[PDB]
Amino acid sequence: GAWNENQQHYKYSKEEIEAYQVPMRIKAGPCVDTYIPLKKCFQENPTSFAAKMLDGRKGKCAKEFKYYNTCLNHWQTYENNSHVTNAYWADTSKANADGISNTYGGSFRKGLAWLN
Amino acid sequence: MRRIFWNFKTAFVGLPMFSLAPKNILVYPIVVGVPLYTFIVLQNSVRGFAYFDEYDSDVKE
Amino acid sequence: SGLLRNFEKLVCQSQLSKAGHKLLLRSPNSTLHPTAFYYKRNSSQRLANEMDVFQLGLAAAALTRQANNYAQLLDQV
Amino acid sequence: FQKYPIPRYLHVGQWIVNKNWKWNTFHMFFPTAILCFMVWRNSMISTAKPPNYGEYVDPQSPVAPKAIKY
Amino acid sequence: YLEPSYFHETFGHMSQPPKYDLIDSNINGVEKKLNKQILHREHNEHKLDGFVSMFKGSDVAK
Amino acid sequence: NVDQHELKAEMIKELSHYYDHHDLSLFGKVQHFVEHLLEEKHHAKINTSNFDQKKLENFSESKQISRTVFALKKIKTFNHDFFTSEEEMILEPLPLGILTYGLKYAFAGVDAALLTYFWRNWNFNVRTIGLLGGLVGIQMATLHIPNLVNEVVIQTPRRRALAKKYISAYGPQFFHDIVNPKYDIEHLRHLQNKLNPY
Amino acid sequence: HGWDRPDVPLSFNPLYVHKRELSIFDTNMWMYDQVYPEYVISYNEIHLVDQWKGLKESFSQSAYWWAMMAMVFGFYFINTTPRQLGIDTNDLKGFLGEYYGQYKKRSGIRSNFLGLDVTGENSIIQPNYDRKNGIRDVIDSLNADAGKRKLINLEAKNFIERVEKECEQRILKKG
Amino acid sequence: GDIRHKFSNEITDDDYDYQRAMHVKPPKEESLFQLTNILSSVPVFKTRFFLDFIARNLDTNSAVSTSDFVAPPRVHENSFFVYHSRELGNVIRKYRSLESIVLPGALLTFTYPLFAAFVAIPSYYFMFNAKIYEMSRRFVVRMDVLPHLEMISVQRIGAFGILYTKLHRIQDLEYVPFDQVKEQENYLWAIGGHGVDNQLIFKDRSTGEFFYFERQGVWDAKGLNHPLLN
Amino acid sequence: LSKYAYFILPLIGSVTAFYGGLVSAFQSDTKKTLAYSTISHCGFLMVSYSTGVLEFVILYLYVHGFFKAATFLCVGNVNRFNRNIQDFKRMGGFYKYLPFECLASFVCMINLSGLPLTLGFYIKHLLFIGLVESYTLYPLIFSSLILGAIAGVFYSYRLFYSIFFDTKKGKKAIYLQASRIILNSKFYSNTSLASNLSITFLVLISYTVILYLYCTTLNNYYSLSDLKSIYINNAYSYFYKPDYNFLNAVSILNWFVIILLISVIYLNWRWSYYYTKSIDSLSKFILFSFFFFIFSKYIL
Ligand SMILES: COC1=C(OC)C(=O)C(C/C=C(\C)CC/C=C(/C)CC/C=C(\C)CC/C=C(/C)CC/C=C(\C)CC/C=C(\C)CC/C=C(\C)CC/C=C(/C)CC/C=C(\C)CCC=C(C)C)=C(C)C1=O
Ligand SMILES: CCCCCCCCCCCCCCCCCC(=O)OC[C@H](COP(=O)([O-])OCC[N+](C)(C)C)OC(=O)CCCCCCCCCCCCCCCCC
Ligand SMILES: CCCCCCCCCCCCCCCCCC(=O)OC[C@H](COP(=O)([O-])OCC[N+](C)(C)C)OC(=O)CCCCCCCCCCCCCCCCC
Repeated sequence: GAWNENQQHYKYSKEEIEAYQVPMRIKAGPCVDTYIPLKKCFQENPTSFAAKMLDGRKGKCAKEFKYYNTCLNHWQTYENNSHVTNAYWADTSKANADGISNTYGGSFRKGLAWLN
Repeated sequence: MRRIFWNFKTAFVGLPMFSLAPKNILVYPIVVGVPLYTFIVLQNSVRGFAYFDEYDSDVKE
Repeated sequence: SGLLRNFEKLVCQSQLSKAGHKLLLRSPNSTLHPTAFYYKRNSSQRLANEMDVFQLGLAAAALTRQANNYAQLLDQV
Repeated sequence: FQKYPIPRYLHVGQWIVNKNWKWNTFHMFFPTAILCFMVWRNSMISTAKPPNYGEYVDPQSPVAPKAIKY
Repeated sequence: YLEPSYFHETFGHMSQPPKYDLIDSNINGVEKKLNKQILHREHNEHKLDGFVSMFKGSDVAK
Repeated sequence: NVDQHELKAEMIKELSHYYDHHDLSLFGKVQHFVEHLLEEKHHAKINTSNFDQKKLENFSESKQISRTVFALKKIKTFNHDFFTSEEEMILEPLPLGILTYGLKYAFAGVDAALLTYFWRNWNFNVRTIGLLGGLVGIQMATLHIPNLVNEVVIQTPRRRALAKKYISAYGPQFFHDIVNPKYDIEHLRHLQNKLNPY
Repeated sequence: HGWDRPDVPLSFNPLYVHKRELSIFDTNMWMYDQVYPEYVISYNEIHLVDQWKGLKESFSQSAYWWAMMAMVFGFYFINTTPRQLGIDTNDLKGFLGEYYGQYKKRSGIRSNFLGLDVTGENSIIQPNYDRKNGIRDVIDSLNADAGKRKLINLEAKNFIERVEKECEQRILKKG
Repeated sequence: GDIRHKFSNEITDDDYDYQRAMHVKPPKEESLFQLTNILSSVPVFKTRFFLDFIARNLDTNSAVSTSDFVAPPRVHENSFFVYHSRELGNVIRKYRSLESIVLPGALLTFTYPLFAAFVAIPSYYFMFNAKIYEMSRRFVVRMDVLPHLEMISVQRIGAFGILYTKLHRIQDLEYVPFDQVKEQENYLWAIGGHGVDNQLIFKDRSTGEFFYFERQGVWDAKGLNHPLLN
Repeated sequence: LSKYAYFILPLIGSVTAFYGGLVSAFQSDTKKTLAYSTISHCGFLMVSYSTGVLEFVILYLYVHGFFKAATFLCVGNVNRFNRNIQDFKRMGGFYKYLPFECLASFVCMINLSGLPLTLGFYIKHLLFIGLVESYTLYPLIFSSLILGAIAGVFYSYRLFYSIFFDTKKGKKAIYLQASRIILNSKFYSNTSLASNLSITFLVLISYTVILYLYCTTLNNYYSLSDLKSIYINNAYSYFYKPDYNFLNAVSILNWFVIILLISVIYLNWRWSYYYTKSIDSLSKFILFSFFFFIFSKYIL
């Protein structure tokens, strides 16, 4: 159910993270549980860099990449506050009236060039 | 260099060759190939072409 | 110079190549008479000091024409 | 640049071409390769690599890093 | 062709060529209308659920 | 609790301007307002009890295949874990390629060049405007053409093969029940695909 | 080709004849050579008489680039919103956690493991666990920014939950 | 002097044919898919309807200049023609006509018209004012002389592609040396003063109006050799 | 863990990038132009390191190294043909004498200068993705970065056009001696076949390696090995899921680049027979761009 959970709802231990050689950038984020099966499948499915750079479904690594992509979307949205920022950009007056996030709304200036 | 001399479309090696080679190469394959192949294929189906379905395939989980 | 267009009203360059033809050019915003260029009230110095006989005559003719027209309008007030 | 004469006594490398350079290349490449092979073996005796994919270090194994017992 | 993000940023988003499944033509009658209404409601609810999941799953990772 | 469909309709009404509306120009806003009137009504509750089902015996085999293709499309719309990547690609509209995109932008360039020529020479008349309208209409029609050719020629045999694979594994009666508007969409969400290794 | 050129002339390396006394006050101020001796430092911008005149000219002409940088900054300042940048808030026990953990454990001032009556403070390079300067300002700013982003996400979640509850109340109340 | 004939494997001129698309060379042969060959081989272009369509569309022969002498229609009944621009005036008018469609189109079709204006302001002030616009403002599209007023009618181009005619007294005209206006307007003469005669610059001193004449413009000998203009 | 680094890397990097790019935009010597371009790109590398993302540093380093090396080889062939005269004030019309040099230099300059739709554009965009805004001297830093990023167009265009497609500013001996009818042969070349093959293979391998690095780092599936760094910021969030304000800012930068391209292409610094027709071409290009935008966005 949760975005950070993988297909099998299995949490990976520190020894498993070390053995599977998870990059530190992924390790800092919360998507290790969904990244590890994707890397395991890619190790089991060695493809050229062109295949990764061109295939949109990632070929054989379809379900694992779907879970990892959902987790990545949520992770990079929360690290960015991009949902709140886009909500305030779409309608700055309505967002302030509704009080989506007063902390962000109290210091938000859209800019003159962007429809004032 | 290789200053080729070749009467195109009026020569035996050219358009007449293109018109002549397929009609003669495909003589035996078309006069003894088709009849022999048809006989060999249809001699089996004296009663039918049906595939006796072993391994079921009529069963579903 | 034009697609699906006929140029019947267009003036021919053959016509333009002849000197002395009777074509008149009517252009937008064409002020062809300086009837109002040199009329100014509350002059700091003499109109003769700042303007010559040509400009003064232009202004005087414009004022005379306007005054005569207004006096003509006075007959139905 | 236009070629100019070089003194015969001077051991300089200006416009020097050896007509037998192929055998010299052979006998300067192959023994160098052998020497580097020997040095490579010697240095490969002392070489460290991290564990491969799917391999973890047991913390209680002798391979694991150790701390001084005072 | 493959990374048009420069055009998206510099000239905005253009009108994409029409892509549609034309798969609803299989069924005919009022059933088609009911299924089309159901699918439109599902698409709107799916967009709303995506928005709500983005705004709710913030504290899931702890 | 409350009806989920009505709750989601109310939340859509409350939050539509947050995610479904982006910045638009004046003409963009005009087009958006025009299309809003022409847009389909989002009805929370749809009366599916007014429909009467027809049994499979009425439909022929080809019609059953078409209806189970629609059933698979419905399942893919509702349950996103049902189909594999290749099955989804078979069941999804085919992405348009360089032929279609270059065709569209060549049409746009031709239109822009013609309009530039008309403006620079002030060649604006009834015939010219009719030519522009006919050209843009034909271009729109023949840009709709590649999608139709793609869909039919490529996808339709693949979709029918997929349906025949699914018919022999699930059941024509199962798919006929699925295509029925009274079918529980909540139950359809939790349906497990027997033809998916997961 | 087309002419039998003689060998390269000896004039290609003209012999330099010293016409001036090599002053000891100019020692190594010249690259000495029998062909083309040079001054040790080349001044291609000699149209500036001094280095002070050169500084004046540089600061006079750099004012244009100061103005252009000001224009660019103003354009990007009245048309762009500051971004949500900082350390990854999903990993606060890492780079930020280790800094405060080191400043909290104070393991560098412990007693000697042999009882030598010397601690870490008895060195030219000694620990200072009550310093409060340097990179600590940046660490505090990063921690504050991470907390601010977490608060924004929490406020967004509270807002969406409140909206859902309000919608449920509105639909249920009417009946 | 070429010695490619002495050798067999040496490259021929026929091999240097792919360079014709990149190197200008007199024609040697017509290819199968050349445009001329396509037009002269496909019979649909031999039909009368295509010939009639071509013969009645595109540029008309009436607009083609038929002589090296032209007498533009008189601006006034008594005026006589002196000078007229030829192509620079047309290009200037077509460029300033962009403000009549693109500028309103920018307002009605750009998502951020304020952004468009904020980028256009420095473009105008730093690059385009001294390039086209200020030269257009000082550009003399047409010059005639009204003798009864002893004045000159100068027709110029205005903001949205407009045309407007102003009258200037002949006695108030003065010659402005380029060196006199060299340093104070160097940018304009650097990027936007090539199509006008920088050695033939005049000024109405009453209003400080600058008269620039196109280098490709046509002058009438009769009008120029007039006692009013000396 | 250094406050001195946090303060000195972005400021010095941005100042260096601005200075190098600006001076390279004014250099008449080819080698000096490329040296100041190298100075600018080293400043940009310092800035990229100050952003906290090491992958961007690696990508920028690889792209700059490959394309700067290729451009150096091309300008070296040009200098050898010009007989050790490096200034392009004595060049022009070298496209015919150096065709391969012209085309390869075009490719390597459009990649090196970070023109849009190129790998240099990608690395500069990544640099602006991770630039931190918490610096006290951010105004100066950001202004210098913008002015140094827009400076690639100027020096790339000046070098290419002046070397190859300007007027014949060179000396008559350079042109006439290489154009004698006797020299016409299948072996004719003002460069070396080995030089041409080396530059071609260098460009091909550079493209392959840069694409491999982009797939290893910039893909959705991050497949790069550990960089042994525990300082992880959120700069990848704006690369993956950016907001609208950042997109509009990078749009501002892109339109600045577009205006500079318009300036360099259409500005007439000298009298020409095509001066009027150049202005006509600019006008019709503006109108065509407007109508193309109208049709491609609304009509169809
Ligand atoms: C064009 O360069 C230059 C070179 O080439 C690199 C040179 O070789 C040389 C030659 C130098 C030498 C021979 C030796 C000298 C050594 C040096 C290192 C000199 C280097 C000089 C510079 C790099 C130029 C710096 C000069 C100026 C005037 C800075 C230019 C930037 C601006 C004018 C932008 C104006 C910024 C404003 C108005 C900020 C206002 C504040 C806000 C809007 C608040 C925003 C809120 C925040 C939280 C942000 C915080 C911002 C703050 C605190 C502002 C602080 C920043 C500042 C810049 C003051 C010179 C003179 C030069 O000149
Ligand atoms: C007043 C004006 C009057 C005239 C107005 C204009 C009238 C029409 C003028 C011609 C334009 C025709 C447009 C419709 C074309 C429809 C094509 C179609 O059905 O595509 C289905 C699709 C288009 O594919 P696609 O590119 O959209 O994507 C397919 C899906 N993916 C990406 C997954 C692969 O398939 C094909 O076209 C099949 C490909 C093989 C076609 C073989 C025939 C020869 C053509 C080869 C391609 C083009 C080569 C030449 C390119 C140009 C060179 C100069
Ligand atoms: C209140 C005032 C309202 C009116 C202000 C009008 C200001 C602009 C006047 C000049 C307009 C003509 C130039 C742009 C023509 C359209 C180009 C286009 O497709 O833009 C898409 C976009 C439209 O997209 P958009 O504005 O809807 O949103 C996406 C774009 N961003 C995110 C960047 C805002 O047009 C612009 O961004 C316009 C920028 C104009 C900047 C000034 C240009 C000066 C130089 C003129 C020559 C330009 C030649 C062509 C350059 C582009 C093509 C290579």
